Amino acid sequence: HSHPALTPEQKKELSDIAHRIVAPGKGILAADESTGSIAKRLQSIGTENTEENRRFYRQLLLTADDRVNPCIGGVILFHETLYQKADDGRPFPQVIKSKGGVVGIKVDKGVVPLAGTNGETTTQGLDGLSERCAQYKKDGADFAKWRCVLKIGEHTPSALAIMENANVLARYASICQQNGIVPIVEPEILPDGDHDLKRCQYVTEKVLAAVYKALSDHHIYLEGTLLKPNMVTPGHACTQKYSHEEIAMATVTALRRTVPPAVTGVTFLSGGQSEEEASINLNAINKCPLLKPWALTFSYGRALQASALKAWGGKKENLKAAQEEYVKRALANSLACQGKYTP
Amino acid sequence: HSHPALTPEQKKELSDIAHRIVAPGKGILAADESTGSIAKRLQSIGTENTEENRRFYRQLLLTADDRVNPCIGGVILFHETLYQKADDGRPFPQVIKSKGGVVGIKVDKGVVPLAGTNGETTTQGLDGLSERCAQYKKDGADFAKWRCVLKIGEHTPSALAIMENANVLARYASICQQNGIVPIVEPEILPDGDHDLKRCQYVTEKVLAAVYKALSDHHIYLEGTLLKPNMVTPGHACTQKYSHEEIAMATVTALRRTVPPAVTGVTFLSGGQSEEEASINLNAINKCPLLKPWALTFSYGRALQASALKAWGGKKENLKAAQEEYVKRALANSLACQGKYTP
Amino acid sequence: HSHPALTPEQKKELSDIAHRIVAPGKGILAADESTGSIAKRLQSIGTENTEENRRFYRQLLLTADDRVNPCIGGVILFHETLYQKADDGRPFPQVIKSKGGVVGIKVDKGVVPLAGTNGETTTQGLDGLSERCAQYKKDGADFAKWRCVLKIGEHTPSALAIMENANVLARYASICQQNGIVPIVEPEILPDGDHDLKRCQYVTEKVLAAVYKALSDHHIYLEGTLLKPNMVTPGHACTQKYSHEEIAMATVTALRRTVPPAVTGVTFLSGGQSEEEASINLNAINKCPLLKPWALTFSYGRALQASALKAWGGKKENLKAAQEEYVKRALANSLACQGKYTP
Amino acid sequence: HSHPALTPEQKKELSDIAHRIVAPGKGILAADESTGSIAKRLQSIGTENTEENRRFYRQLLLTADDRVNPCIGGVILFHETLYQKADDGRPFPQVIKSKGGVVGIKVDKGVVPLAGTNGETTTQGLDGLSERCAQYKKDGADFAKWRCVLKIGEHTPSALAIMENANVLARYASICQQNGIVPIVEPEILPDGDHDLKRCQYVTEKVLAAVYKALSDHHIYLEGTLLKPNMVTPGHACTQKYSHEEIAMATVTALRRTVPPAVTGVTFLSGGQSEEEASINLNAINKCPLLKPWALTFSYGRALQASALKAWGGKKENLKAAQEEYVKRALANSLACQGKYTP
Repeated sequence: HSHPALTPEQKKELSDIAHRIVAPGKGILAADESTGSIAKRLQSIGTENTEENRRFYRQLLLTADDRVNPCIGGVILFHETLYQKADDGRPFPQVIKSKGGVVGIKVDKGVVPLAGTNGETTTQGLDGLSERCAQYKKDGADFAKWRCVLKIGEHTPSALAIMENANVLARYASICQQNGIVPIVEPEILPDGDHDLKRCQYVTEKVLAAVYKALSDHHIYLEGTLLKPNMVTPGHACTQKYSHEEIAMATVTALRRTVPPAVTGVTFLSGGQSEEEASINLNAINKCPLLKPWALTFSYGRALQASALKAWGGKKENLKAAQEEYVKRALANSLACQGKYTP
Repeated sequence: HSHPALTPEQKKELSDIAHRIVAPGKGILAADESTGSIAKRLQSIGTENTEENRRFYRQLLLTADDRVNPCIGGVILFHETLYQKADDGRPFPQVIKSKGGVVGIKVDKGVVPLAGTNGETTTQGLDGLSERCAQYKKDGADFAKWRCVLKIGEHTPSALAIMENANVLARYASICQQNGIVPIVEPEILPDGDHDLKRCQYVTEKVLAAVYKALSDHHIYLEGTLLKPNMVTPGHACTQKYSHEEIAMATVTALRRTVPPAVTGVTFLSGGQSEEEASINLNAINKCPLLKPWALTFSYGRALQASALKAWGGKKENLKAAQEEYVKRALANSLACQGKYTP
Repeated sequence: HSHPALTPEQKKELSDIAHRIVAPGKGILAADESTGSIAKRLQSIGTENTEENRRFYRQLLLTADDRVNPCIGGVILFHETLYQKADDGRPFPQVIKSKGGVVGIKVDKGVVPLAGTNGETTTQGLDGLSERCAQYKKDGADFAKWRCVLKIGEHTPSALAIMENANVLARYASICQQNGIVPIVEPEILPDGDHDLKRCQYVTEKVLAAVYKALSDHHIYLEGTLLKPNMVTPGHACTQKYSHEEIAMATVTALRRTVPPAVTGVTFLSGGQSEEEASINLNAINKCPLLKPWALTFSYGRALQASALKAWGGKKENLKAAQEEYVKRALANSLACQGKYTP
Repeated sequence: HSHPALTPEQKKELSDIAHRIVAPGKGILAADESTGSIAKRLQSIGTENTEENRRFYRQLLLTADDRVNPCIGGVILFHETLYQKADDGRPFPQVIKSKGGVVGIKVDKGVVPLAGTNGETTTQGLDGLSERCAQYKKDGADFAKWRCVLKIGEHTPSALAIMENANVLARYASICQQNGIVPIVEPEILPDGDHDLKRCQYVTEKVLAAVYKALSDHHIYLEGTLLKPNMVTPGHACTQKYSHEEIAMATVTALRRTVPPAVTGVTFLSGGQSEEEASINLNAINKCPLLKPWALTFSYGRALQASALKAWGGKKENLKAAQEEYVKRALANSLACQGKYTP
């Protein structure tokens, strides 16, 4: 017997937010880096990690030129960045919503190793999640993000890891959809190792199928859900070389065999690629001559901001130039969303 | 680790046959009625059930006018009809392939009641299936058909019935794809009882999701598979009345939430409807203003041939008129495939 | 491929602790009541809920006579009670270990309603659980407790609720076994409603089978795990009456059809029964003439302490008499562990 | 909601037959060899395979001395042997029931390779099984046998093979229990290759757990079911050497972690061992100092009859001596059932 999880108005908000995020030509900037990863990135660039430098760097990211207004539909933030204010006086969620963007927040509490596996981990962060999503919904967060990690090994991914990560993602998305927050499932598959297109495509099919079975099990309103997969790409130690067209064909085959078409949009990871390779691959994916009945766009953390961070270097007066650099990649990625990119 | 079930040439035959079957404007005639059901139908029309009458009736179905040549892409036969010859001397598979059609065969051995359930049955017919499909492949059968039955009850469909029927359908489709025969999965849901659009839509989602999970489990090449679902329609004793647009919206929602877009085409059942209601509903489904990234066509057993059987009556000299009647429905259903039908 | 979750020494501690807890004639006192439930219980008895009254009541429970030393193998505490000290100066974990008992702690963070179900809830409390169990392991907690809730309804327990609760229990037990803490799974089935012995026995089989499948999936070392089920008992509004022998037969049938015999012991709930009915039923269960290859004992929260709380009334000078009352039930329950109880 | 598969009288026959089969000190002779395997065995001994030689050899097996009357509780036959008569005039089922034995029949139709796996096969034989079991029940068959095959490889047994074989075994046992025939599940794991005690024990746990989950899913009355597993033994190419006590400890650990104690008895395979090694191992298993709450006995096809077949050689006049040889092993295996064997 059916007791509906959602009223039709709840489905209306989830569908409208998911359509406004993944709108044609728009993408996702992921400024959600935690203090450890951003500490590594500020230590590489050669500055001290303080709250002021992090706030100023996200100022450099967020208040860039109005040319990125038809580029970014939504920005993912850390928890701390929701309660930081810009030097103009405006809080960063209002900064995001003022230029048409949507506020999100990365909500997981890290990765926990699973017993008995070969280095396989699950994700943490389920306690207090309804109250926290209610609080973030009061502060203007309209979507969320959760990151599960899987690695390709000798006999990994085992069935235990895929089952547990799919069940956790479905539980998370149910809780987020209860509170009027569009969830984004991110089934990340680690690119480390040496494996061809074929095996990585294979485990991509198994992982995405288990995810969508668990989503059907937990009554998830799939019209208000976004998918964040990685492009099927060979391992870093894999010796074989492939054109970008084969990678695009393999991605669209791995999606067209799994993703049911009510899922509103597909946002890709960069996954340790270069700044240009991700845009080239996404432009290839948007040019693949099969029938792709959803939005195909980008959600790039490092691939948007890495070289702009390099051109910043920790000095304020370089800012505009660094900001200009960021805009460049954004504009390129916008063309990568519509297939009209050419390098 | 991946050991591929299919060579790329095997995928090439399966994809080419599935594309030739479900080709735009074409549909499926199901003349696959067994001796019991066709015995009931000949006893209703008032003639004796012999081999000659069955052969002559399928002669009346199969050698109709050439106007049905851009109508039927494929015909489903009983096992016996593959070894019957027409009075011209040509065997019925050659009759089908001569006018552009594709030969199929219904291969299941009936329904077996499941213990411990409330009148829920599974399907039979797995033994010797590789040899039988090899034999039918030698005789010109290029696709198959398997029919599982589920009924909506108080606490039915239980998880046991859906799991067992999905596993049996996946096992069947693996065996058929091994031998170069395009399988057609038919997840029939019984329209008996009293239940709204909502509950029947709900169990349609659960059943189709479990089916596609089991197909992903058994490495089924989904580009060479056809889907045969029923239209989500209220029960026969249900008191509420619905327009055809609501039924079309519910069907395309129940498909767009489940069917991955590499599945080549969707052929509907008639499911106890009238001869005109099925064409009206299919014309509505082809006019629904959502994105349907596959072929939507008909596979009508009774809805093509019932009134033509009535106009036959068991007398040979009425034949042409009866045949003319059949052509009428076929032409209508062809328009129901392209959305340009108007009654 | 097998990467062992546990070293053999880890299996040795888990097995030794589980054997010391469930040792023949010993049981579990559950003083783990949170502030809301114990607030209701102090408000029923007519005293104000303060930290001093709670500490003093658990003083009344814990420092009772030495006759309970061969009665209680282990005590379950709230988190707060681990950091309270007795008026002698000794902390309550040392009080427990001084008279032969083992310290436990209830670790879940409550129940969260599942979307789309009919009032079905999951359990919360997975974040930070490895660090918290490391901290409690430093403070002397050697076992844990987690409480999932399921209710018998019209079409409940659904498959979603049982699957999610089993996966959460297995994840919890893996985390606890990683840190050297013996987990106790508690699959509670709510006794509310009107349902016979038959349906409650049925859903007990389904729930326990799904739990043990999920435990086999997560590589749980079942020799170091305790099971905390409820006795299969009809609903509160059920009109049919049953002898205690039928309840004992149904419990031992529902366990002997599911529990694999390496699971070290089975501790029952009281589940809203009377103070005497639970002891009578446990004495019947220990007299059932089938082969029960594990320890069958009690884990009684209310059924040990309710009437002793009544004889306390909130006044200190009644203490000994109230404590004497507690000892009575404990002694009775000890006989209920060995089948030699007679009321 | 519960609709009981079995009336209590049906449970009474299944329990009584299962108790009479596995009765203390009794075992199973498996004369169920099909024409191919027995053709290989008659070709090794150097005689022509005819119906007369097969009938005469099973005469040599079945009408041996009355000292085997407290040895064999039941005999498994091929389908053909049920309709062969002895030269006295009595049919072989009456021969079996006259000396206290129970007639069984091997009912599967062979093994079929699974697509996409690495040499993994499922089992066949489900069609017409209710009618065939009704027919064999009329002829005196009171139990059955079904044989699924799994091999230990690099990345095998995969989850697909274990799931499919468990579902097929449960479906088979439901059908057999519907007709009043006690099923015997045989989850055979192939001993070929090189693998230690540890990995074979591991996959034994996974396989048996999946089997019992599928049996709980299909409402199987486990008091009327027998289990036929193999002893966990290293591979034929494995270099490490183990005492028989370690093999006995590993078997009883792999059973005590999985088998719920209502399953009436456990009958072992010989699995390519010597004639003496199987009896030594079973005598060790019956001497393992853990709590084994079921009957542990033998079901030996080759290990009972191989050397007796050797002492036959295809000549009639050697018969008695050959028969005497058979009795020897039987008597030894009877002691192997009670732990009082000493070689």
